[PDB]
Amino acid sequence: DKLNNLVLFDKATYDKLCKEVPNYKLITPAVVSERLKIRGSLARAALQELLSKGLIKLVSKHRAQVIYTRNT
Amino acid sequence: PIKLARVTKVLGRTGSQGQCTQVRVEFMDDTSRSIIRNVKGPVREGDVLTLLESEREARRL
Amino acid sequence: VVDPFSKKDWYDVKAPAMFNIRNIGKTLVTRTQGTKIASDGLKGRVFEVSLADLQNDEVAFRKFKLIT
Amino acid sequence: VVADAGAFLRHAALQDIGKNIYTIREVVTEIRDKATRRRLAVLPYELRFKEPLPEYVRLVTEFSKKTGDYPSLSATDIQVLALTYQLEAEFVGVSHLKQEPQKVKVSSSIQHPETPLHISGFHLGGWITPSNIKQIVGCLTTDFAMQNVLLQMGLHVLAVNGMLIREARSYILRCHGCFKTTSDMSRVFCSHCGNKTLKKVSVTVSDDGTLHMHFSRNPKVLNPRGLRYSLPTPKGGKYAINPHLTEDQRFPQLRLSQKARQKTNVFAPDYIAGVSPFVENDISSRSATLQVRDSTLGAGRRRLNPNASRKKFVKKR
Amino acid sequence: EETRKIPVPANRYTPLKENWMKIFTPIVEHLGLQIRFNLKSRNVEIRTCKETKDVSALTKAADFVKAFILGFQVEDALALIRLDDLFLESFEITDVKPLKGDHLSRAIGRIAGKGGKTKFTIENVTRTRIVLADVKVHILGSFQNIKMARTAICNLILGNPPSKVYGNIRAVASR
Amino acid sequence: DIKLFGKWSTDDVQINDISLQDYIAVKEKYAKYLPHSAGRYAAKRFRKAQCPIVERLTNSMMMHGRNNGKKLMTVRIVKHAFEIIHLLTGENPLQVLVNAIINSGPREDSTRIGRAGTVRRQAVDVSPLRRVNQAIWLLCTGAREAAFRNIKTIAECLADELINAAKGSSNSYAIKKKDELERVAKSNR
Amino acid sequence: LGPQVAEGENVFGVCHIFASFNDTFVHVTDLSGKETICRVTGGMKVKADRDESSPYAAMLAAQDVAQRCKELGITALHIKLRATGGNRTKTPGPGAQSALRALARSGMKIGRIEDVTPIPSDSTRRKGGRRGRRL
Ligand SMILES: [Zn+2]
Repeated sequence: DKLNNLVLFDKATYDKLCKEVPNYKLITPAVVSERLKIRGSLARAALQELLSKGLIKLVSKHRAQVIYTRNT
Repeated sequence: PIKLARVTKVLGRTGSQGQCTQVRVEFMDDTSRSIIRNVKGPVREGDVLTLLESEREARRL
Repeated sequence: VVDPFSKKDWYDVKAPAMFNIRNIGKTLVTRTQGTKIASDGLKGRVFEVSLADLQNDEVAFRKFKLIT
Repeated sequence: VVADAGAFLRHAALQDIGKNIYTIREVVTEIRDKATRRRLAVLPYELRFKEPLPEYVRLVTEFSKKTGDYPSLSATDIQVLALTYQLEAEFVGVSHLKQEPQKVKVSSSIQHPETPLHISGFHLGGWITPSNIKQIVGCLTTDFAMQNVLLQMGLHVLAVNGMLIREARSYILRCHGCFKTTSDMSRVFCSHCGNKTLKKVSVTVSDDGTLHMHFSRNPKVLNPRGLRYSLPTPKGGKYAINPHLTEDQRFPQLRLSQKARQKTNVFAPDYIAGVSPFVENDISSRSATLQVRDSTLGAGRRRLNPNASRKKFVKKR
Repeated sequence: EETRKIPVPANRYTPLKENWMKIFTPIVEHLGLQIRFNLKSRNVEIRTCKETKDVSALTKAADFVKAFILGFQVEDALALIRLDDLFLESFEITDVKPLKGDHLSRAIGRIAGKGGKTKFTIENVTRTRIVLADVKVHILGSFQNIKMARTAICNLILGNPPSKVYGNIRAVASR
Repeated sequence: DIKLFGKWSTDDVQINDISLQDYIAVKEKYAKYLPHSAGRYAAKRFRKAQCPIVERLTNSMMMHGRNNGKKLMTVRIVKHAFEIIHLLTGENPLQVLVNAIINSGPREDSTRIGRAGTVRRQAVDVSPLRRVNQAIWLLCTGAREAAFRNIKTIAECLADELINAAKGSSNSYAIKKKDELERVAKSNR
Repeated sequence: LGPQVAEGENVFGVCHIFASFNDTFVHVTDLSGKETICRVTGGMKVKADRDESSPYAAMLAAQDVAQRCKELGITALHIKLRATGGNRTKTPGPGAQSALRALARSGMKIGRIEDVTPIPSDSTRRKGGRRGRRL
């Protein structure tokens, strides 16, 4: 089967990012991509929005793996 | 049920290609009934196995 | 069709007086079917009885034969 | 309560009633069985190591040749009996001893030596009734050469049987040639004259040491019949077989191959994988081509006299 | 309590007295049975007791003390107690072909081989174990291992050399 | 104290099986700061049970062809993998590692016995060191399979196997392969 | 229906184990022998003439008659074990030795094992030729 993710957010999909995602206990661009039908660049950048909002902590950042968490 | 073992002696190495190891086995319910077994892989003196049967008889096919 | 052992009977063999044991086994006999008598069909059988099955202090490499 | 290597070979763990247990350090290091060293690991903390004195040792050896056992005992077997001597001089009354005890009092019978005198399953009832294998101050020795020297002093000892000893039933070998009794049952050639004129002699020893010996007066044993035959030329080489005259003439090294010498340990259940349900027979080596056999195998043909009616197609060794 | 008895010949007497620990111990311990040798009848005779566990602990004990009487080795007879189906087939060496004189004694020479080499071979390749009495051939193995132990034995003692026998075993041993 | 990665401790880590206890490393004096140690652990036999089992998970993760010498690549895959375990479970991930190892190595295996052309396996026993060796291999291999051609990371997909085996769940790869080798063995007996 | 006998007292029978080279018979009779109780042939069980003299066919016959023996009150057996004898082979085969061990465990009290094989003192001509036959 084909996997056609979105490239920019939808009104509903940006809500799932804002509301659901900061309560996962494990937030990662691969995970967000897997649960929301979103390409890796968009989901990788959306987590940088959610650091700017302060909604989400930061555990580790690397070339290939960046790991985020629910808020405390 | 599932028992344990104690390697008392390594007696030899059996199998087609020299693969399995023929090993003198003590139990760990400290019963002096040494049912003697064949293992797969490296085993030295003093190891401890994990059986699913202790009903293996000295029988030839 | 016919289960024949319902048509049987059961007699006892009893040794003569030289021996300690007398009742030494059973013997199957078909009943009188009108014509042939059940005692008639028994009247000549032989019994390959050993020695210690007859006299108790004895070594049984010997045998005896006995007619009903 | 002097401990011996045979007590641990039969594993007589009886350090509970007799509590004066003394032993020799050598007679536990000479044991080649690993289950005895397993016995040495835990239990023998109740006993004590001790050696006897050279005054005591020589006086044991005096009546040892007078009871005719000094070559029959081992060297370590000498010191254990001298180790009992210091214990008896220490604890027990020495006034109840004897030495140079008694004569032979030959009880000549018409019983053949090879008759089953008190072999357990043999009966002339006496069953086995599977409990009796375990029913088959002092000492615990199972060697009769050890047990002979004790009771001639009048020294009651015990065994794995917790009761004391009163009856000693065994067999010795007297030279029919030079009249020399040894307690060894293993050797077949004499120790004084070196012939094959050892004959089986049954003994019966009491606790006091009443030596009375059934010399088998029966001419089937007293027989010169199968005793003269011509011998081949003396042969020297790697594969010569001289017909076993002396106990020590240099035989060439003839040995079985170790893939033929070993039998099946068919008891062991690590057994299923691989080969045939029997041992593989050795058809490849030159141990098999020279027809090298076991020294114990074929012994019944040794008992056959040479000048007899062998079948016309046999050839032995 | 039921019992079995079994005789002995005179050349098989002295093997019992040499082996009365080794025939002794596994019958009495591993099966819980009682064992005697009646010297007034010279028979080996075992019976059950209360410690006898298995119903056929006696039956496979009789065959063990039968095979030792038939000349088999002690250890190689022990597996009759243990393995479920070992058997024995006995022969008259003249039941295949009427040999006599020295033609009888050359059947023994072929079926034994020089140094036992032919007997040692057929045991290896047919998964059996055999013992030659004079007119008697006793084999011990599994049934199909027996059925192709007789044929290597039968075909030695009707003329063929051992090499034609050695070849013709392994064409059947492939199956 | 000697923390693995400077943040994970060893004294919490508790071994269940006595069978595996002498053949699974770090508890107390094996405790080292990094998996990377580079010692001669295959110099002779039974020396690779004394090396830390995080380094064992390392050396079996560089294993494939394109990755076949790159150890610093791998101790980075390990380091990011424990911190995904901790954020999904909260447990000391070394305990999750050991509970995933123990549940993974099979306990009876089949073995071919007989002549050539004849396939009749018989079940034999599995050695304790081999059960360690079989488990790590079955753990690392499951990280390749669900992460060879998708977005998920191998520092991530390792931590999804290494959790699903400490559950002994059916979702792990190393559990289905234990549920086959030890299923086939009990039809060989 | 049958022997109204107390339980410590056995009701003996006689079992005839006839061996051949093609099959084996198991044949449970009276102590006289004139009536048999049940005859289960060894080639009644296996439907393969190749396997008609099997130890396995011997087990299947003897279990199906000790079923019938115990059905009819016979608790014990004296066994007349038998070869084919005469001209041909004298010693009963393993297919006879199998069925013996078969109904030993099947709950039959086995008493005397008897070797009734037809042995000649001095017989007629062997069926094989002068040359021999495969056996
Ligand atoms: Zn002398």
